[PDB]
Amino acid sequence: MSKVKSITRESWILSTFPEWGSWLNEEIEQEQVAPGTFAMWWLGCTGIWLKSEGGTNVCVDFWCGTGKQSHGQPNLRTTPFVLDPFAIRQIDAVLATHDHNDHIDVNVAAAVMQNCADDVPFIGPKTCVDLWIGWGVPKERCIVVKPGDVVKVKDIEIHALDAFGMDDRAVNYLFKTPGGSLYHSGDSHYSNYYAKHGNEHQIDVALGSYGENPRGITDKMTSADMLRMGEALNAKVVIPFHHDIWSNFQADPQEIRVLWEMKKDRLKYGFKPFIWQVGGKFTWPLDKDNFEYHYPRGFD
Amino acid sequence: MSKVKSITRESWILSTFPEWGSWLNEEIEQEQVAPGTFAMWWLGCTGIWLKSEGGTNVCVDFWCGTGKQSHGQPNLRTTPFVLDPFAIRQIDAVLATHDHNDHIDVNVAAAVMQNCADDVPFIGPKTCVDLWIGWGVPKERCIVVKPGDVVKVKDIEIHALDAFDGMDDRAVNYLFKTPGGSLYHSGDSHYSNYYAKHGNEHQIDVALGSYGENPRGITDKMTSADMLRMGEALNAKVVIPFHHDIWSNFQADPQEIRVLWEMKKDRLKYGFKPFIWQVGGKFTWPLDKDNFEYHYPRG
Amino acid sequence: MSKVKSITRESWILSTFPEWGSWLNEEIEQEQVAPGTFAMWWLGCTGIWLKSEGGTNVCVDFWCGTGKQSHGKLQPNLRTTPFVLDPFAIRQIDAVLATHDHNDHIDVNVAAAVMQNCADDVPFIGPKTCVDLWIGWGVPKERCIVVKPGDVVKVKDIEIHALDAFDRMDDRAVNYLFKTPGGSLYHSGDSHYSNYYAKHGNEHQIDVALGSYGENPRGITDKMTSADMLRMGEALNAKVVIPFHHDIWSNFQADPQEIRVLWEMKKDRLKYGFKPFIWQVGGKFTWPLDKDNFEYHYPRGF
Amino acid sequence: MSKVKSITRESWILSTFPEWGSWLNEEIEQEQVAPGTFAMWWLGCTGIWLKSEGGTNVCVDFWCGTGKQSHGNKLQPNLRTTPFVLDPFAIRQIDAVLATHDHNDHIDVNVAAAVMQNCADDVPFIGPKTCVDLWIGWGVPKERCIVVKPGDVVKVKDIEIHALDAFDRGMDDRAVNYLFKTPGGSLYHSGDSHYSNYYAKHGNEHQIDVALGSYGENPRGITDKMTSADMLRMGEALNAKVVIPFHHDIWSNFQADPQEIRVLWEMKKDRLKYGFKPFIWQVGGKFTWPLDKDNFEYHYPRGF
Amino acid sequence: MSKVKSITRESWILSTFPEWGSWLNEEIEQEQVAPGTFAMWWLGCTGIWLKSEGGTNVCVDFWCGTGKQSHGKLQPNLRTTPFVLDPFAIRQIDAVLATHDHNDHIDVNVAAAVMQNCADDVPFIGPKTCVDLWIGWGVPKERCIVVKPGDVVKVKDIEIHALDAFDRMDDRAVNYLFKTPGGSLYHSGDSHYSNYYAKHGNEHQIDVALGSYGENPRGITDKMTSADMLRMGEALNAKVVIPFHHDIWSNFQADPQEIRVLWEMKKDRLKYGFKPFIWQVGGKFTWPLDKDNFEYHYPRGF
Amino acid sequence: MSKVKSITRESWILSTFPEWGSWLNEEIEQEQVAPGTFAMWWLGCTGIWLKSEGGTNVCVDFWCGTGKQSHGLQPNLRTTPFVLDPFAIRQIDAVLATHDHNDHIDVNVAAAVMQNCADDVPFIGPKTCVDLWIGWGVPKERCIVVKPGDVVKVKDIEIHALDAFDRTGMDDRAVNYLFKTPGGSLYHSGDSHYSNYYAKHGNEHQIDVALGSYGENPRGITDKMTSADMLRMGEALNAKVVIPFHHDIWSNFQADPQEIRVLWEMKKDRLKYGFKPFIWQVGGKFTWPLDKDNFEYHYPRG
Repeated sequence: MSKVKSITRESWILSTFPEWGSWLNEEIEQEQVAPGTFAMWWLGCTGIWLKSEGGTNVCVDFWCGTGKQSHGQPNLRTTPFVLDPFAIRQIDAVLATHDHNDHIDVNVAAAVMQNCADDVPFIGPKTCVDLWIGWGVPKERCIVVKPGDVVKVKDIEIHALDAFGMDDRAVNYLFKTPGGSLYHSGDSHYSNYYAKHGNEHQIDVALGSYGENPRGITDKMTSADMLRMGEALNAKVVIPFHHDIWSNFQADPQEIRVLWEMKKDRLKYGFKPFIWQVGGKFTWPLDKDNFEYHYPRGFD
Repeated sequence: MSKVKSITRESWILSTFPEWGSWLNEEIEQEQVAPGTFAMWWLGCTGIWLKSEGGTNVCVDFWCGTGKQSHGQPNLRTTPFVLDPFAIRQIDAVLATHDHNDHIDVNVAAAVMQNCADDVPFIGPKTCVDLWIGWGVPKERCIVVKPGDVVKVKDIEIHALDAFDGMDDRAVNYLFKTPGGSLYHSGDSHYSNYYAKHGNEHQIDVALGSYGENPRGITDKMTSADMLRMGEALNAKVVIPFHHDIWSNFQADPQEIRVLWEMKKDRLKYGFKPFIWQVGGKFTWPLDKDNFEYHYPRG
Repeated sequence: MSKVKSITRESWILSTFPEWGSWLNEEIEQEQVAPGTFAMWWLGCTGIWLKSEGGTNVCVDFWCGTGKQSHGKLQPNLRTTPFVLDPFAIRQIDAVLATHDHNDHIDVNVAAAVMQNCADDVPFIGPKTCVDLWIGWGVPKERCIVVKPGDVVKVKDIEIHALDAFDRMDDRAVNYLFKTPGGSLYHSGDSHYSNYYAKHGNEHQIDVALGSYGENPRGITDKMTSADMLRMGEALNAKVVIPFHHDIWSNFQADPQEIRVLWEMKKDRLKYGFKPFIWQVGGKFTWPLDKDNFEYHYPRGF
Repeated sequence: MSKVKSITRESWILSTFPEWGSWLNEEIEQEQVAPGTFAMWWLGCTGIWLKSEGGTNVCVDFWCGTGKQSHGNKLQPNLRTTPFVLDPFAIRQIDAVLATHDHNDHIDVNVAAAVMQNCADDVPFIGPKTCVDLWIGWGVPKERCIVVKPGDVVKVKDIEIHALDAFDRGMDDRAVNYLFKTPGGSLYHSGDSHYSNYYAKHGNEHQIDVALGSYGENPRGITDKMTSADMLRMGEALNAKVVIPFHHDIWSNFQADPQEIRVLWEMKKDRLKYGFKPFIWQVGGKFTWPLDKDNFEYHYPRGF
Repeated sequence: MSKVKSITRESWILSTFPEWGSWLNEEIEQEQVAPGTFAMWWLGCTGIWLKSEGGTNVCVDFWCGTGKQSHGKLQPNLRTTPFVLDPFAIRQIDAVLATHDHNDHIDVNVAAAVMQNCADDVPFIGPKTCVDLWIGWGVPKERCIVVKPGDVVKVKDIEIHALDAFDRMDDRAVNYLFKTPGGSLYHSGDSHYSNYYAKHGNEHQIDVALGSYGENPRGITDKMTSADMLRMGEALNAKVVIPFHHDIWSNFQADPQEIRVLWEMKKDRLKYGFKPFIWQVGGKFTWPLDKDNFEYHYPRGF
Repeated sequence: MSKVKSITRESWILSTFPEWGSWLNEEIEQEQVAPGTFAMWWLGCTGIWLKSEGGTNVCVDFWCGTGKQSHGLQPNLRTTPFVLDPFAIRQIDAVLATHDHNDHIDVNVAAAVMQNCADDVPFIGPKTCVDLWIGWGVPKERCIVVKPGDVVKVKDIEIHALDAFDRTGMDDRAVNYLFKTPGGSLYHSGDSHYSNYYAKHGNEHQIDVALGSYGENPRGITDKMTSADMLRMGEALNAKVVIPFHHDIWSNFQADPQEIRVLWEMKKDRLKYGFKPFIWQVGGKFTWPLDKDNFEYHYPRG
């Protein structure tokens, strides 16, 4: 019968996707996080897997949908899939910052629900818990959080903070590990309340939604805002994310670096920028002065 | 059933992939290429779809595989799938530069065989048709080409030139001469002085070169400096890197090409400009020749 | 009598200030704006003098106050720009405008000077909050025109379009668009960035656009970033984008080159249809003559 | 009676100027200069206030005039583009007044008047012959004046002031350069000297920490200020650790971009093994040696 | 005997030097200068060869000496440029010019070569002191033309203007302005910066300007800085500013890219009407064909 | 008799050339190389003089010819003067050549050493180079043939012969040299193209300073390494300093070494480069490890 006639569309898709298979699922599993450090992976968009030195695995904003698949905004997904949600086994908590599509996913929920411990909590704002319950997540499996709330997941202390009434909609997270803290801001705009968090907490690595806003739209932070956030949070490292995912929001992360160079001495910036790549790993504090990530080029 | 129980790995995949669905298939179909111009789309890696003013569609090196999927060379595919091969309907020729896995695809051949006219030729070197016939493509739909051969597909005249990856059976370079202009496809060739031969013998408007960051001890992709040397030798007006998008381990900054060009262009009287493309994006010769950098539509 | 004994603090101040004397007052008065063009002067902060081809003289946000003069609210805001125009030397004027009631935009001494030295013909134009200041200061209500987004005021050659302001509403602040036969000028006052710049860019033709720029202190959002300046120019579909307000406050001192560098990186990819322009206080701009200049420099002589 | 009807031109001027009021006067007075350091303030043009660790206050080239105020009709279009950061009439604590040369921009009758009325009986006026002559004429008693030639040393409380050679394009009676040696470091004030090879002489003979040079964009057909490349050559010649441009702030027609110095420095520093860094100051701003020597660019206090 | 045993130091030298041989000699002779243009060659240091459309050949500041050849003019000055032109291969010439008497500009071996090889009529034009040296070396006084600032010497279709120099006078140093039908060339010899460049720019139409460039050692001023190179271009109202002299001495090694970088920062703000141009020794320049190239490269062949 | 008639072409040449005379010859023998260091000089092209802490003198690929001297066949003209006089060489311990190409071997240098130096100084190179040396008259007994793998000890300098790299067996024609001294090592690649086997040399040996043949390739020619290649070689060799040479000698191959620096500034952090580039000048000195961080060389200024 030959191959050019026995092959169907379904047979191609289901043997090719996701792009990375379970390579990163395995890498995360095999990672031994040294004392005094923490490890994290960029999962696309605002998705971050976080692993403390105690071995605690935390997943925040992991999204596995796509953009426009037909003509029937031109938002097309420009990043591949680095992590297979259905290959996830070890997990200690699933988190969401807000209920916007790019941040919360049914497939991630379904995957965890089928394959993981009947004990893994789904942590998010009221509207996210609402959205989870509707997909079939039991209410007892959910932890509703609002600004001020502190959730202890093993050695990872999760602080829910203000995002920019709205206490139902969105939160920012500060992940306190024994090796360092991670600030995750979701799809938030720039707010002066970043400075409040910088005054009340020690923040090491800060993540913020970067992207090129189309004419007449403001949904992402600019290159200048990225630096203002780093200054306000008193961070040591500022990493842009979210700029990877959408065709129409395609942005140059180098803008952040160039402005940083111009402003760092005059404004006494106490942080460095760092340009990540999707699927890539970051280790605090080992990678803090690196500036630019590159994938493993080969073992050799 | 709740969605956390009904959804499986397989249904999620069939719902999400390819990422772009048929969006680009539809855009390529709707594209009215104006006289004196040609349109093309970057399909990932060295994959190029070309459409001339006469509506002639051509697909070169369209690869739909992936890199490593498990730990059981750490090459991971870093490019999403912008085109659905099984959505292809209008096509006049399928082309391959060489037999290397990243340039010839069974699923693409299967898709064209199932959905397109029994008139569409499969053009490539001897090693390529051997794979095609082996997969079940009729020997009658394949055309074997070697350096020097010229094939006519509607208004697009395809010139098979020397490749720089015995040899002649394995790999060729293509020069697609349309009425609107010409395109040079170098596949995965290394740098060669014989680019000067092509630039001397042929009018070359746009040129594509395999670009990437070579790992320590490996030479497989052209450097930023070689990209500009290729442009000079081919006497092109636009130089566009490709291939740098696909493999994680070869991740390269195409801005190096621009920076070197800014330093060298006046001194060396460069007749071309560099262009930084994005996968899934369109390029129109000659309208986009001075754009320097591609941005996706913003809406 | 010796000079070290005859000189008093008041005698020094009265012969030195304002720094430029009536130099700019003279230059503006004698400037003959060519047909098909308009002339413009930066008066510090967001203060702008505009002169049409028909000789219409319009003044916006002219501020003549200063910052802190002693240690004893909180903020160490010190005026870092000299006084380029003498308000009490203003003679030929057609309209006096203000974007909002904020300190740096509405001035008692400028109003007083106009009342004492200019024609009773000259209208004071601004939002409800601004006229409430003017009336309470001594400007008669018949001289004032209250404006809102949508309102159009014709002053001889110049047509003034009051548009939506994005200060943080309609009683508090307005943006201005000045239509002259030579071209248009967008004055955004002290507005933060908003998407409605695109609205104004769609409905109106905008040639030159001014935006409040500055280096925001930690935990403050009061001025626009260098990136926002480029977004404003894109949304307004302007041909020239010019920062201002970054001159006036010590603690808001910014680098206008930041805008140029970001522009160079973006211009091709984003297809920017405008150029940035770095201006200097007391300086002149002539649309469209100076649109491709990039940077202003004061007259050098010789 | 309404404000509009009562306010005059004089009442506005007298309640607005000088722009900074007495803010900087108070800051200087309150400033506690740490041992091993010296504090310093840019007063505009080439005006420098210097305060040593022992509390000694020194005022150099302080100028409180302005440029053109009207047209009239030949002359250059010089408009003062710097505000007034310091009120001369609010000066109380001072140990010495100095001038580099007799030029209009470097010596001020109103500053002299203010000091004579408000300050101590024994505060000296240090300068070359011609500045002393000018001072004496204004009514400054001559017993309060100290004439200095290149070579002379004047010990004012805590600060050893060395009078050195100044440069044009005779001279000893017209202009001098100052090297201020404090227990916390040394300051080289070159006034409005054009570049000269004898900067190497002062660099060889003296330890110089901070160097100030008159920078500016010279108009076509004029050479009055030093270029950007000149500024770096001065730093190398003086063997300084910090090089700060001044004088570029004051005149509209001499508007210069200080970043020009930084860029050239980045191009030349390693090849020529420069032992200094440039520093871009702002008028009214404080500098502290050696704490700020690596800062590159000044910014005014921002607050919260 | 074998090659290893027979070869002498002196024979090798004669076989090897000058480096370029007669390559540039042949190139200059064969050069068909198009109407409305002029050709130019950099001979090293301040040495220039000019050729008008009529075929008139003029040679300025050609010097064939070298620096220190041993340890034992008391500092390490090594010649860092090869010899691109052989003076003892020169045939056609219509004038020999020198700007001043200092060792690096006037040369005995060149003067001798023109007398021995080149035809009669050929004048030696220079200031008073250079004439004393030519006569002192054995050039007939009938062949020497003494020039002061203000003198005009016509050499076929080339009109030579002797202007003021700015070394360290009138008898000692002159600057030249060469007027050809194709264009003009300003040659400033070894002059430092002066305000009188503006005088020449007002009175004459200057196309190409050459100035002595170099990195001044500590405590020495002998060459112009990159910034002064730009001030000269502005003063002369040139269209093209080309640095020379920076090639010759090891201790003066300079980066002409400084001129370009400073130009990119000032061009717009200061409205420069010229372009910088980085040449290479032995290189050719064609006004106005090359005025926008920015940088020179030697021919590459193939 | 006049000085103008006495002078001949020969008198000029034999008094002016070589340009540097014996300046560098004296400096080399004067040099006191410190313990834990090595010093080296750039003799033009790929010519390197290396001097150990023990006073061992090594001379690699010293060339003293020139390019084209007449038109009547690429236009390759020598753009570098002569810094070292071969006939002033006295103290020498070994003479080395990497391959038999014209630009890397010289009869006059061989002749000079034969005549003026000790009778036990070996001539080291691949067999194609000794065939040339014997053919010129050097006794076969004083010649050491090398292949990749061979190690030759010359005092405290351990000389490793490694694989050289041609594009399109070869061990007869070309080798690469790794010079191991007690104070550090030096990798000299000769005129090799880029190769993957630089990584083999990097893993097996400890390499401090690396030298690569740089230059601008003409259209349709691949003879020199690109700027990007220079960086790749540094990474492969695991070097700490990467220095380009060869780019100096030919007019047609004129290149800008700053490209290597700029590309390095873009790549260094992303790729974790353990080396940094160094721009040398011909005749200059390099001291490892003292000058490893200098980035750019400048000639002594005095």
